Amino acid sequence: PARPITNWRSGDVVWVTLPSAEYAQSQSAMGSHPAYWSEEATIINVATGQRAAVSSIKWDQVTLNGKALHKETHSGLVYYQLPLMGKINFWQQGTTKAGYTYNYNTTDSDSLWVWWDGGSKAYLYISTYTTMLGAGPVNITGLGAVGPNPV
Amino acid sequence: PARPITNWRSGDVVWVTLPSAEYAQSQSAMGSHPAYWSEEATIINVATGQRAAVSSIKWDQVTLNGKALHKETHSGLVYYQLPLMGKINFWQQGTTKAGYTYNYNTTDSDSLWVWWDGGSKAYLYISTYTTMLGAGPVNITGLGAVGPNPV
Amino acid sequence: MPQVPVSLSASVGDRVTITCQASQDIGNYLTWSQQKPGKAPKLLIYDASNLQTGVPSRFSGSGSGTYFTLTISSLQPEDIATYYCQQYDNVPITFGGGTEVEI
Amino acid sequence: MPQVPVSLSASVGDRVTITCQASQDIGNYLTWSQQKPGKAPKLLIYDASNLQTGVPSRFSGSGSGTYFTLTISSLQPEDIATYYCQQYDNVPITFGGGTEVEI
Amino acid sequence: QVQLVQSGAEVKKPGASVKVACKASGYNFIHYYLHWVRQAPGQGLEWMGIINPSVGRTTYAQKFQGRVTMTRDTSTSTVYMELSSLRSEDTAVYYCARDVGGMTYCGDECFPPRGWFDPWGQGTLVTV
Amino acid sequence: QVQLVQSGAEVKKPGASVKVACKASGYNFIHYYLHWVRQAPGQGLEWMGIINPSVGRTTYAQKFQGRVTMTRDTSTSTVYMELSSLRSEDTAVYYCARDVGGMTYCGDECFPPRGWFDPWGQGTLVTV
Repeated sequence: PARPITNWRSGDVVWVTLPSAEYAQSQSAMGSHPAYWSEEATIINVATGQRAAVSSIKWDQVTLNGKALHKETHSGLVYYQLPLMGKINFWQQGTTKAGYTYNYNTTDSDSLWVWWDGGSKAYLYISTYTTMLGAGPVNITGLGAVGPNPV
Repeated sequence: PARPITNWRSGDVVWVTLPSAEYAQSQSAMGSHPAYWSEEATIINVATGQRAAVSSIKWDQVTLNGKALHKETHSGLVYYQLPLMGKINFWQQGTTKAGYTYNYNTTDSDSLWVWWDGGSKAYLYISTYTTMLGAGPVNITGLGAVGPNPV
Repeated sequence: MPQVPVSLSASVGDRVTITCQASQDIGNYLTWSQQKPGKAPKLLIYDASNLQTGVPSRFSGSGSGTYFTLTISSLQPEDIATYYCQQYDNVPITFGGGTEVEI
Repeated sequence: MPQVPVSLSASVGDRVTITCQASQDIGNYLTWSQQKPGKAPKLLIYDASNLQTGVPSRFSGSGSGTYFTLTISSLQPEDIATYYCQQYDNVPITFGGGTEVEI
Repeated sequence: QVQLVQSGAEVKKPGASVKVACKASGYNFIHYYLHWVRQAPGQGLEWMGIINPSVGRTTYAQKFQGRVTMTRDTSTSTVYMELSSLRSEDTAVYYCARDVGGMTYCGDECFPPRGWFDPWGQGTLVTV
Repeated sequence: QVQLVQSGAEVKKPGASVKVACKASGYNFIHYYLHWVRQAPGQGLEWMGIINPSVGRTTYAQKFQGRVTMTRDTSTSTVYMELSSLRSEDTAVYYCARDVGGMTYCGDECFPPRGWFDPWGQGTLVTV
């Protein structure tokens, strides 16, 4: 145990799981584009092996490159952002049925988004274009690399 | 050192680097679609930390899930395939300028491809759609998770 | 996973072949290990045929799917031990049964 | 990275504030460490303000960018040591200069 | 250097709990699965179960169903085995062996966990 | 358990090579960078250089430019330091400290390597 799972730095590799995921037609945190979300997600640091249930993290205490995360409030809901260098790669669990993000034809890199109520309930959101893996519930697994803080 | 970098298993996370990458308009190994390639690429196992130069690997001895890789011969060139669960995520080195693959709107999972001459020269190919990061030379970094063998 | 040869004695310098049979398809998820009377079993080959680093090149594996075999080119006296085939395909790991090899 | 206080003596139970100044912007890539006469320096806080596990809550960090400070609520006798600020922003790691704290 | 060291040999009376530890050093403890294999003095090797040193999940054998519990300690990089009923037939050398291939961060996506046995433990003999 | 142990203290004559080792245990040696910091008995801490235990790259200080070489041993999980000219002023306690944050697989993408000093070594005193 060297760096906590709460501490993040550029270049970290994250293995996310979104069990019984649902489909949201519009997500405000990403500028009104579809997303997949699970209320029992898990964040895994592949290189160090540490893991944590997303609902078990006090997200106001999470830092990236020594600074607090970028958070946005949309209609009274607080969303925390974990930027990534590149796009988020996700696929259906146990299958080769892969998905794609909303910016599939764009240079813009993707970023993980977390909703947290201040207690012990939290969601994890990933950018998507449509129901390419179904309407839900469906188990999916995502992989990405943590990137620099937003400017 | 438990499993060699040559031995691959489903769920392995690979961090590739393609310094001075060029752009190939059509790649035969992926059914005639554009690709980025570097002759000095390096493969990193993020979880175990092991690394190897692509040109330093004898690719006929590489195995995935206990079996040899799938290889295809196109016009006298041998191409070795490393399938991945999901799409290959790559971006320009040192920047947030991310790229996208040829199957950006498709369920099909991506796969790394290697050309090897039997000696000490080898390339690494990644699926791309266009010169979204430039025509080359340009340093790029790719991240992906190893998937099951082709059927 | 029955081991057809239970005990085989062969002259020093002969070739030894030991076969393992599985109840279902395993692929290359089988390994061969050597055990001395008092010791932990030592590993010969990773998979159906993949030599461990440091083991002499006499030991060589073969077979795939269900029928697996272990070959030894020369029968130097250091070979007096027991060998086991063990699968790592399904959740219950099972072993072979062992062969006692004499000179 | 000059440390403005080089040696400060305060009564037991007082509040201690120790400041570090940088020559360029670092952000939160600075840490505070405590060194006893014969020992390796022990880490107080990870970043500008991030308490280590096990260090009592007297020690707390602050500051960002260029001006950093270290505050201690109570001056228990275990505080007789030297404290250092060291940046980990650029490739040459540099240290502060140290403060000797007396009672 | 990758190595697993086990606790010393023990002798127990019929009906008792034997706890055998297997310390780990030289790598990431939480990354690799671990197993336990019994070895009766005359008979062969009998696999007993598997453990995930990251979440603590176990998978025991049908014979050792109501009698075996496996535990882990992340802080000291040790995995524990306990045998409860402990009849005379439970006289064997108990082995800890590191599993490779699937490394506990994939989850169920690589938990038919495939990998040969990287270093076996030295062994621990228990006599009932 | 994460720990770095250093070799014993030494005394040398003016002009000699001193080699100081720092064994690593409890984690992945090739994943974390390591540093070397000198400690003159009266003065403060002087950082000397950094090492990548995966590829062997180094980055030394201007003061110790022509006199310091650092090496690694992946097999034994040890990092080495050498001081060549060795004048009398090179009387200091030499420390090995594990760097965190950037973990040697990003490469240059995280090599302003940012991270505080996780466990310092016990220290090694060299007298000239």
